[PDB]
Amino acid sequence: QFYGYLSQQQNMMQDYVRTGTYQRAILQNHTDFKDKIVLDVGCGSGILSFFAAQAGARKIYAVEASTMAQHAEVLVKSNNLTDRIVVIPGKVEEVSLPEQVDIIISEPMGYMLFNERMLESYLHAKKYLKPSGNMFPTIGDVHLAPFTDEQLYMEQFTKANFWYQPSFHGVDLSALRGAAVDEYFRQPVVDTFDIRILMAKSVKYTVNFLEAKEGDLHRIEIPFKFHMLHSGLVHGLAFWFDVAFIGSIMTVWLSTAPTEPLTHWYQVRCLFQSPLFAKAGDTLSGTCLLIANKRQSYDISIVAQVDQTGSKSSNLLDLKNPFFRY
Amino acid sequence: YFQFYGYLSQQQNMMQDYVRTGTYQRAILQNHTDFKDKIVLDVGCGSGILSFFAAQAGARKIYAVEASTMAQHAEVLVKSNNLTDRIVVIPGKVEEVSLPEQVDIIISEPMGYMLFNERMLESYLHAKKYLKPSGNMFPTIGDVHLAPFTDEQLYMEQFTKANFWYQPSFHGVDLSALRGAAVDEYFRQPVVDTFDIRILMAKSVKYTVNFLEAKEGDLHRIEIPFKFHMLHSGLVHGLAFWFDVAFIGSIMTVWLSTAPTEPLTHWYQVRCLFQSPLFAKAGDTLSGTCLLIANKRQSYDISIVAQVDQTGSKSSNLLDLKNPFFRY
Ligand SMILES: CCc1ccncc1CNCCCCSC[C@H]1O[C@@H](n2ccc3c(N)ncnc32)[C@H](O)[C@@H]1O
Ligand SMILES: CCc1ccncc1CNCCCCSC[C@H]1O[C@@H](n2ccc3c(N)ncnc32)[C@H](O)[C@@H]1O
Repeated sequence: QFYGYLSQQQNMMQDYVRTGTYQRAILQNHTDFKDKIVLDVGCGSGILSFFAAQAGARKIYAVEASTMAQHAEVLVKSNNLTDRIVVIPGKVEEVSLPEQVDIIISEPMGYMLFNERMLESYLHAKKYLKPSGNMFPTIGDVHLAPFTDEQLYMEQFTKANFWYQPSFHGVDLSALRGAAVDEYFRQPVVDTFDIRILMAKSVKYTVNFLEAKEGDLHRIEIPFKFHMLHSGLVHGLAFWFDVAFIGSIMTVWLSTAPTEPLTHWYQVRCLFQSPLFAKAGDTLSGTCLLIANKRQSYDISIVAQVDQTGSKSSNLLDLKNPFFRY
Repeated sequence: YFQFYGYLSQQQNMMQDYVRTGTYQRAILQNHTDFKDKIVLDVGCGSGILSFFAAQAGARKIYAVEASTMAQHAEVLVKSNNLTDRIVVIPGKVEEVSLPEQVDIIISEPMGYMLFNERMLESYLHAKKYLKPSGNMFPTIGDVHLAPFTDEQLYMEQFTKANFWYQPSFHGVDLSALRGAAVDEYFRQPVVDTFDIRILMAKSVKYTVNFLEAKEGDLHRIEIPFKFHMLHSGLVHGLAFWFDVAFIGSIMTVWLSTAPTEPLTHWYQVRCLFQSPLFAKAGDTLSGTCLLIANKRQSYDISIVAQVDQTGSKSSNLLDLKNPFFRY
């Protein structure tokens, strides 16, 4: 229902970097839309389907599982486009298209790209794509980089140490302190930061939406080896994402990087249980394993070590309970 | 819900409300004779804090019932506080568990926004199947207060939002057909924040639920009639709601107030705007009905009808306590 509120649709429609970038990607690639058949997966209010119609699309199937499909239908009648935009209420996995499409368009990106698991519906929809058909967005780049943030690490313990007291109104809470720390460290942090907390150049993990299958997103293994630019304590990994619309005329990027004006995706940070001392020139190696979970999110398993010392840390986070710290 | 209250962070958030936790402890300890050597039921005990207060008051036995995974953390604190002989955590819904015996007193903190939100009072009232005749409830009564308010800033903040949907060319697209649906959605949102008491245009009307007498089914449909003698002239933008609970013990009555004349709590106050404000004069009477109907989303469909009796000026709103506006 969350996406079923006009207020929620307004917040994303009003977001210029999101909505304006999609319009630019589509209108500046008019040859990928001029007289084509289009699928808009999770169209919400239908704004992306209108942009395709502005670019000259012959037919646009606009699929929406929420009751927003009803409001999208009103906008298409109201905009005199019932001949070119057909709104199909229901799940993209369960509806019927009358024909194969030239191009699929969607805004399925969650926090850290993968959160909400909508990329699975986007990829599922390629059963409707013509061989040599296009995907907008075409690729997603997930960037991860080690960060130092003593204050963000220490505040976990400030919060958890609420339980480390022998007489909260006469009650010894101290037996729960360990569980409270564990629960706080299992929360990915959604907020932004100064790029100078980054201790190494990002590693990039690329999903090619033309090639990737639905099941590819159930388990995402991101090996990393960071060459440390700075000496300090590594508190965790920072995550962001770019997507590219690779059209016939040009590639348009939507970036959520900390070097770009802040978006409503912010960036995501996952703390280590224990920070790792690295000197500039050291290598920090390990694996980030994203495992799709039953709460339309991911279990995040990180293991990392400073190769030169053998110092090792890990964390297990659930992207379903993020801490909005902004 | 059985997830949300399942987080230690959420338990810490609530325990850290000192007015909430301190008033509960004061109600129980200053009424220790209502607990001493008695059998207690704590409905939805979370971390177990009210069961500990009952144990401090000298309760012989306390059944602490909890549906969420928080039940396991409560059992850890009962062992670490050496009260295994006094507090018995019973995992599950108070509707579906068996207790070995009837209780002298039920305790709970089941109050949501506007008292009724989250519909936990139904489980609190259900629990009375376990209450001995001449058993007590803590809290014993809930007083819902409503008063008409004026707030032009608040009214316009919300029209500033809906008028997004009046645009006939948003990136070339005509949104105006949805203007009506947007206004209704935005004005369905109860506003959760505090305010200065000088925005109130009349003395509050009080609606009293007696938890000793009420039946679970009584909370499916709640009809609150009101008649305000207006003390100021101006635009009524809606009704402000708050609530007190009273712990009516054998030694004293202790009140927990979320009144705007009182220290702020995590309950704040709740305002239900009218789509069109009502002009009234000092001395006019503003009457009508707040009707609360229980929905499948563990909440209420709220209908408010209000009229200035002297003019026939009448206003409506439907409100969706499922989609509050947290303005604070
Ligand atoms: C906070 C991240 C963020 C930050 C900034 N700006 C935006 C965002 C959110 N980006 C989109 C994430 C993806 C969320 S779902 C997008 C749309 O798809 C619909 N749906 C859901 C399932 C489904 C299905 N199987 N078949 C068809 N439709 C389906 C939803 O009802 C919704 O309208
Ligand atoms: C901070 C004050 C505040 C301010 C603003 N708004 C809300 C609040 C919270 N006030 C309590 C509302 C009541 C929330 S539920 C309270 C506890 O009861 C548990 N449960 C739920 C159903 C149930 C059942 N059938 N049988 C036993 N247990 C049950 C929950 O798992 C939870 O631990």
